[PDB]
Amino acid sequence: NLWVTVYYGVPVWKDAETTLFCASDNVWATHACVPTDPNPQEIHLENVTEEFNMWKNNMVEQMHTDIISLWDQSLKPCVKLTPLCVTLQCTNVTNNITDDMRGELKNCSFNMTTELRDKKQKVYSLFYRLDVVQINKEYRLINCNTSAITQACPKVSFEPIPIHYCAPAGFAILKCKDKKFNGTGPCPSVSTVQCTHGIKPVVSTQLLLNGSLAEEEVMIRSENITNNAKNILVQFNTPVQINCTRPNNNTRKSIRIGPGQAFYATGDIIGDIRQAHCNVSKATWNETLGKVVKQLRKHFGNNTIIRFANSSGGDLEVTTHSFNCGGEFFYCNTSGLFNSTWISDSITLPCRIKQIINMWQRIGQAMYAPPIQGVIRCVSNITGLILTRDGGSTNSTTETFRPGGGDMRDNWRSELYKYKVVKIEPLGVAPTRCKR
Amino acid sequence: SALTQPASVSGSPGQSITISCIGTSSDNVSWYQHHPGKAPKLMIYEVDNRPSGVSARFSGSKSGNTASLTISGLQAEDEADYYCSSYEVFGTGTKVTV
Amino acid sequence: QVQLVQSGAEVKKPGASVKVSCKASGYTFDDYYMHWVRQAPGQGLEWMGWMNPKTGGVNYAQRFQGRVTMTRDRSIDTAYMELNSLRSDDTAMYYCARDYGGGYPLDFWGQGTLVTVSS
Amino acid sequence: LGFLGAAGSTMGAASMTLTVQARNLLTVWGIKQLQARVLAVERYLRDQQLLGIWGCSGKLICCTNVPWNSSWSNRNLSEIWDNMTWLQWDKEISNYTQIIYGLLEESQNQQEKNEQDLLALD
Amino acid sequence: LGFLGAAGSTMGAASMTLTVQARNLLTVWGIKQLQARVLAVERYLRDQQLLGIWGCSGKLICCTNVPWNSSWSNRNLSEIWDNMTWLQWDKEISNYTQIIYGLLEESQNQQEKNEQDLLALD
Amino acid sequence: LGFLGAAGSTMGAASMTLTVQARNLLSTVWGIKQLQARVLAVERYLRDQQLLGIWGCSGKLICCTNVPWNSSWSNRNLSEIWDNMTWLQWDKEISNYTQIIYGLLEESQNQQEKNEQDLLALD
Amino acid sequence: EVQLVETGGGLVQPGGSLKLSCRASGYTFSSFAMSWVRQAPGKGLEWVSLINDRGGLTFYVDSVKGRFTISRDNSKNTLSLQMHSLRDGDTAVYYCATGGMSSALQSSKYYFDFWGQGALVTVS
Ligand SMILES: *[C@@H]1O[C@H](CO)[C@@H](O[C@@H]2O[C@H](CO)[C@@H](O[C@@H]3O[C@H](CO)[C@@H](O)[C@H](O)[C@@H]3O)[C@H](O)[C@H]2NC(C)=O)[C@H](O)[C@H]1NC(C)=O
Ligand SMILES: *[C@@H]1O[C@H](CO)[C@@H](O[C@@H]2O[C@H](CO)[C@@H](O)[C@H](O)[C@H]2NC(C)=O)[C@H](O)[C@H]1NC(C)=O
Ligand SMILES: *[C@@H]1O[C@H](CO)[C@@H](O[C@@H]2O[C@H](CO)[C@@H](O)[C@H](O)[C@H]2NC(C)=O)[C@H](O)[C@H]1NC(C)=O
Ligand SMILES: *[C@@H]1O[C@H](CO)[C@@H](O[C@@H]2O[C@H](CO)[C@@H](O)[C@H](O)[C@H]2NC(C)=O)[C@H](O)[C@H]1NC(C)=O
Ligand SMILES: *[C@@H]1O[C@H](CO)[C@@H](O[C@@H]2O[C@H](CO)[C@@H](O)[C@H](O)[C@H]2NC(C)=O)[C@H](O)[C@H]1NC(C)=O
Ligand SMILES: *[C@@H]1O[C@H](CO)[C@@H](O)[C@H](O)[C@H]1NC(C)=O
Ligand SMILES: *[C@@H]1O[C@H](CO)[C@@H](O)[C@H](O)[C@H]1NC(C)=O
Ligand SMILES: *[C@@H]1O[C@H](CO)[C@@H](O)[C@H](O)[C@H]1NC(C)=O
Ligand SMILES: *[C@@H]1O[C@H](CO)[C@@H](O)[C@H](O)[C@H]1NC(C)=O
Ligand SMILES: *[C@@H]1O[C@H](CO)[C@@H](O)[C@H](O)[C@H]1NC(C)=O
Ligand SMILES: *[C@@H]1O[C@H](CO)[C@@H](O)[C@H](O)[C@H]1NC(C)=O
Ligand SMILES: *[C@@H]1O[C@H](CO)[C@@H](O)[C@H](O)[C@H]1NC(C)=O
Ligand SMILES: *[C@@H]1O[C@H](CO)[C@@H](O)[C@H](O)[C@H]1NC(C)=O
Ligand SMILES: *[C@@H]1O[C@H](CO)[C@@H](O)[C@H](O)[C@H]1NC(C)=O
Ligand SMILES: *[C@@H]1O[C@H](CO)[C@@H](O)[C@H](O)[C@H]1NC(C)=O
Ligand SMILES: *[C@@H]1O[C@H](CO)[C@@H](O)[C@H](O)[C@H]1NC(C)=O
Ligand SMILES: *[C@@H]1O[C@H](CO)[C@@H](O)[C@H](O)[C@H]1NC(C)=O
Ligand SMILES: *[C@@H]1O[C@H](CO)[C@@H](O)[C@H](O)[C@H]1NC(C)=O
Ligand SMILES: *[C@@H]1O[C@H](CO)[C@@H](O)[C@H](O)[C@H]1NC(C)=O
Ligand SMILES: *[C@@H]1O[C@H](CO)[C@@H](O)[C@H](O)[C@H]1NC(C)=O
Ligand SMILES: *[C@@H]1O[C@H](CO)[C@@H](O)[C@H](O)[C@H]1NC(C)=O
Ligand SMILES: *[C@@H]1O[C@H](CO)[C@@H](O)[C@H](O)[C@H]1NC(C)=O
Ligand SMILES: *[C@@H]1O[C@H](CO)[C@@H](O)[C@H](O)[C@H]1NC(C)=O
Ligand SMILES: *[C@@H]1O[C@H](CO)[C@@H](O)[C@H](O)[C@H]1NC(C)=O
Repeated sequence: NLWVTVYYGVPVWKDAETTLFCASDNVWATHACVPTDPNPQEIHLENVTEEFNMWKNNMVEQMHTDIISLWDQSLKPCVKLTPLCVTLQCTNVTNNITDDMRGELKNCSFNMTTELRDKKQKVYSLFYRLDVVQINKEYRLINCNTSAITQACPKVSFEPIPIHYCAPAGFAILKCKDKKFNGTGPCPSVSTVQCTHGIKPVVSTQLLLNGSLAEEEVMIRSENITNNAKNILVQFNTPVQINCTRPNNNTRKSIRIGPGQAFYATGDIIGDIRQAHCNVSKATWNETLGKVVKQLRKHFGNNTIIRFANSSGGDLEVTTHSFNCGGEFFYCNTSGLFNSTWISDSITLPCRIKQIINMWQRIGQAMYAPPIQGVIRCVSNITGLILTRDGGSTNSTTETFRPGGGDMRDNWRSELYKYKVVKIEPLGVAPTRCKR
Repeated sequence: SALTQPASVSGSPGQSITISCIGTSSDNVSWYQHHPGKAPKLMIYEVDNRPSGVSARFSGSKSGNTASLTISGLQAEDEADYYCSSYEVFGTGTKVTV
Repeated sequence: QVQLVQSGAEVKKPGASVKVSCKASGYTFDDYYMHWVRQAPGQGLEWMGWMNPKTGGVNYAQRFQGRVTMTRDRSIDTAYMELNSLRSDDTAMYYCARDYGGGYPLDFWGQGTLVTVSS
Repeated sequence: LGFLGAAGSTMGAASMTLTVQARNLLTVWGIKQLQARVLAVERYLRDQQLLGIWGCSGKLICCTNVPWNSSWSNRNLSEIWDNMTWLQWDKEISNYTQIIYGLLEESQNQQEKNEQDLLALD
Repeated sequence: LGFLGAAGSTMGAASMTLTVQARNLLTVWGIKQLQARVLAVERYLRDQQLLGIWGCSGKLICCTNVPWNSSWSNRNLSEIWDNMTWLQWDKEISNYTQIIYGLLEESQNQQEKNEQDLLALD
Repeated sequence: LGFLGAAGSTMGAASMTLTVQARNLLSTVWGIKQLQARVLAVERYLRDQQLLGIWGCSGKLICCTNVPWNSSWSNRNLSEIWDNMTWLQWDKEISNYTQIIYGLLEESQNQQEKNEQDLLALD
Repeated sequence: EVQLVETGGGLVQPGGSLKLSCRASGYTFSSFAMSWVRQAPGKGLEWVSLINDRGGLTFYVDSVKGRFTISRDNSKNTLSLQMHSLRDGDTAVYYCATGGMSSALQSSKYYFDFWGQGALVTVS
């Protein structure tokens, strides 16, 4: 006869939603993160096939919540620019101006407060044409009727720092090591890790910037590739090099506005004012789109024409490629990259810079990016795309893909797609021949 | 795709006629009831699932390459145009005349 | 109770533009996609497009691309549909339908507006 | 191997390495880390109390006096311990798990009373 | 009988329901709830440590080697186990509980030393 | 003497007071600080109790085991270890060998648990 | 097949000490318990010794409980039996057998599957 025997410590787990904690080696990766052991461990699980679903993984929601909370906290011990919503007297900037940035930078004078309440000062600052709406040459900041504005602290860097998400004791992180993994379904090669890899909290739309490349071939990941309402995450096999610049020699002035509070403002552009263009390698980009089309044909057919076109419309954050380069917020016009028909040098993108940014598509909390002095270089790797598919087609042998995004969680799904968090249940029973 | 539906279904109360959505792909088949003079409403969420608050009389099913809506009995109140849908594609409408 | 209230019926001439409003109530506007659909003048329902109000993103049916502009005003939770260069084929009942979470369930379907095109 | 390394191994092989899993059971992130730590402590202590009321405190492989009912699983020992993994077994007996726990508790109660009575037999 | 269901019951009857009452022993609002949970955990651990140092770890009914002193209660076994409740008994001997616990610790210490010597006698 | 009273005593004398040092392990910025300190104390206690548990020493303060002593760790005789040495000097002496001893104790208990299980299999 | 090849020998003083060794092949060594069973020259069988799968557990008859040691080396797939002191009643052919006990995880045996050819131990 067989008897119940109780075992404690069996390698059993079930899917669960728990809170993970930050570890790291600044807005992100602050001193509240614990230090990371320099020796990671990865305990490969032989003979184990686990079901993954990157589209319902709660650590993407946890990542999003942590990023929102860190962003909100970093703006708390900083100067709130409530007195800056005043009537601006603005004229156009014509000193050495080029023919491309025509009517983009505006010289604006205004009556600013000073250290003493009794007195006011007449001061001037340069503003972009996206951060000025026209009341009634009288202008105001775009946020003054929708949001309170906080200035970012000048000593806090906006550079992303890799953050490792680690599970608490009693829980485990399972990493899918397969190379053809499409985001859903069984994974025959699973390993257990203490923490995730170093994930940079890069904020971008349209195109994905720095990150982890696909190991074998370009991967097309969607919850439902035939459903229009879902975003398509394209993970590159090889990076596409992008060099964005802010060629203007800028300078920063400090305007005292109150008892210890200061506003950092643009003073003048030393030299010619030129467009902050960005260059993406042309041959690499075309080769990459050829790979993307070759992979899409496995989902839509090998007799379907694949078309690329630019964004159909929406806010500046989603119709242009937004990113943080050197502390400035760039919105680059990627309608020179999604223009092609696929039948079965470098590319220069104009960009705009915005100083009044309403991050995470919220209403009521605006931030003022203080200007950075000097020219600005960024060299980075395009590692993926967020595409959508145009619906309602009447020509059945062709598909049109346009860039999309704007929901930042779909950026982090490109990094957390390999990881699932499970709860360990070490207690179990089994029949044996032993009797107490 | 190009969903094909039966243009006219006829009967009387208790006949329990069934409407067929020919040409649908698998999963996420939805059904809509359209009363002239009023905006339509969603009868079947997905294949068979129904919204809370709608009578149990309507029940969906699938037959591999065909979907269907079964009415347990053509009550007099329930006359309208019924449209099946997979993603954005709509059928031609079934005139459910009593 | 979630409700979607649309503007009244309008009659326009060929070549004119029409902006149809849809005010949402009873739910958080930003979290659910809006879908605009035609009834067509005595034919079945025809889908024209959707808009994601949280980002403002739009997805237009191929046959209407270049003619329809979708937008919103998030401060009073209202979506807008603008049709340019109207033609006699465009007379129809027009509806705004919320989305069921994500995907293509059109759930709440509003009240509709009759756009008439004639000379 | 290390933590959960035996998950794909057989039950009679994974049961040889029970201490490896057992040793791994123990502001934005201040309160979240504190909640996670309290949760881990609570789950560990609930498991230890549950082992305690069964009379299995301090042991990882604990034999009991509850007979195996063939309705829970009628597979023999060569199919459970040699040709099965723990995750498959957990799926197999999940429905009946609480029933087993109840019987274990009841068994310990009887064996707790009987032992007391023996200690009273002067 | 559920949690505390035997509270008014006879001690000899209430002594069969120990398990039900043992299983139930385990930003500002987050701090309040964490203080309550940590307090519950600390009270449980203090009771378990106190059982441990007496040599009663893992048991609910633990016999000891400390004789009962008539001064604490000169009542025959029937009057306690058949007629009284645990609340009345707890009130009856509360004055002496801090004495009794101390004696228990001492006896276990002696017992441990005894065990140690036997494991060496060889 | 109470808590840590037998600190300068020999380990033989100090071993009779183990209960005294055992009971002293258990009991918004200051709220979070004190909850972190209390949870830290609880976790350290439970790690020690789990470590004793996987050695087969649960519920005991003086636990004999089945692991022989290795002269390499320390070749001192019991007339010096227990009668002429304190626990601090000892703990400093066998600090470099603690992990090896813990591993041997864990493996010994695993073998004993398998042996006990088999001894109950026999009918 | 399963083959159990004893070596040992037999020429021992009445108060002497001997060691038998036994090799096994044809099956997984580390999963069977083993035993020694002796047969006096012309009489019936007697069980002598039992060893578990892992070599940690030994069992003996009372008549040899303080004299015989049974040991197993799983890595080299060998069994050994060390006899000390001995006595006149120990004249017998000794056989290895696989069986006689099993771990709780595996099915029960309490019988001997394969018997080796054995070796004759004679005390002069
Ligand atoms: C993707 O990765 C690239 C390469 O790491 C990032 O470029 C780096 O951007 C940071 C600013 O975000 C640069 O920091 C600056 O460095 C100069 C060095 O003299 C210093 O003067 C400034 O004060 C500041 O520290 C960093 O040097 C630069 N690295 C390289 C190799 O160019 C890029 O920004 C990342 N993507 C995104 C969207 O941020
Ligand atoms: C990006 O590409 C543009 C266009 O080729 C480069 O523009 C050249 O810039 C240099 C000065 O750096 C001028 O002397 C050339 O006349 C420009 N060429 C043109 C307009 O065709 C630009 O330098 C590239 N830059 C990056 C790496 O930021
Ligand atoms: C972006 O800038 C990098 C340097 O920051 C350029 O890198 C050079 O690339 C050429 C080939 O194009 C190599 O021969 C050089 O060795 C590279 N230099 C350095 C310093 O790395 C790169 O060409 C630029 N990319 C684009 C797309 O314009
Ligand atoms: C996408 O590309 C089209 C061209 O294919 C851009 O359309 C032009 O838009 C400007 C205003 O932005 C108009 O003045 C032009 O007349 C338009 N041209 C055509 C041919 O329609 C469109 O702006 C781009 N969309 C983006 C970048 O979101
Ligand atoms: C992004 O770039 C595209 C093409 O580079 C721009 O389209 C041009 O827009 C100008 C502005 O009126 C028109 O005069 C040109 O005819 C357009 N060119 C083409 C090929 O269509 C587009 O406007 C840019 N996006 C934005 C938002 O300004
Ligand atoms: C700046 O230039 C733009 C060019 O379109 C013009 O509309 C605007 O009125 C100018 N502003 C002033 C103050 O001259
Ligand atoms: C500053 O205030 C004075 C009146 O106090 C007003 O005349 C002047 O226009 C203001 N400055 C600017 C730049 O408008
Ligand atoms: C705020 O001002 C902008 C000017 O660009 C206007 O378009 C918008 O409707 C205003 N919104 C509110 C909520 O007042
Ligand atoms: C994704 O991969 C899994 C496993 O191979 C498979 O079940 C699923 O159908 C795949 N999806 C697509 C769209 O190929
Ligand atoms: C960009 O690609 C290079 C390829 O060598 C890689 O070494 C580097 O780390 C990448 N940069 C980022 C920020 O991922
Ligand atoms: C803006 O106006 C001020 C007025 O004094 C002038 O000194 C300054 O040079 C102007 N800035 C630019 C960038 O032309
Ligand atoms: C470059 O892009 C064009 C776009 O039509 C494509 O047809 C062509 O094949 C591409 N060339 C290479 C070498 O990929
Ligand atoms: C877009 O496409 C046309 C062909 O349709 C091409 O000739 C033109 O150069 C492209 N325009 C860009 C990249 O701005
Ligand atoms: C910008 O111009 C200033 C002149 O005031 C010069 O000192 C500085 O080196 C320049 N910086 C760059 C990055 O060209
Ligand atoms: C869409 O994706 C979900 C989840 O990945 C899957 O369960 C479902 O079957 C898919 N449905 C389609 C093709 O309708
Ligand atoms: C996995 O199973 C194979 C047989 O399919 C076996 O040889 C191997 O030892 C197993 N691996 C683990 C880690 O249990
Ligand atoms: C548990 O119950 C469900 C529903 O009664 C049943 O389908 C399933 O097979 C059961 N699980 C087992 C037998 O492991
Ligand atoms: C209450 O006491 C009465 C006798 O007085 C007994 O019959 C009954 O069972 C008791 N109930 C409980 C819950 O002890
Ligand atoms: C019993 O209690 C009394 C009063 O506390 C005490 O004096 C006496 O010594 C105790 N009994 C024994 C046997 O020590
Ligand atoms: C216990 O003492 C009580 C006192 O009233 C007495 O009635 C009862 O018979 C005694 N029980 C015994 C001696 O068992
Ligand atoms: C316990 O002590 C209190 C205070 O000294 C006293 O009032 C009470 O009567 C005592 N109880 C007993 C049972 O001796
Ligand atoms: C300290 O050592 C002395 C002898 O050197 C001893 O008598 C005394 O008891 C010790 N103190 C303690 C607390 O052990
Ligand atoms: C004692 O330790 C030495 C080296 O530290 C080792 O070689 C020896 O085998 C050990 N002996 C034991 C554990 O009996
Ligand atoms: C222990 O060794 C010391 C020398 O290190 C010696 O004085 C003492 O007598 C020894 N004790 C025994 C019992 O051998």
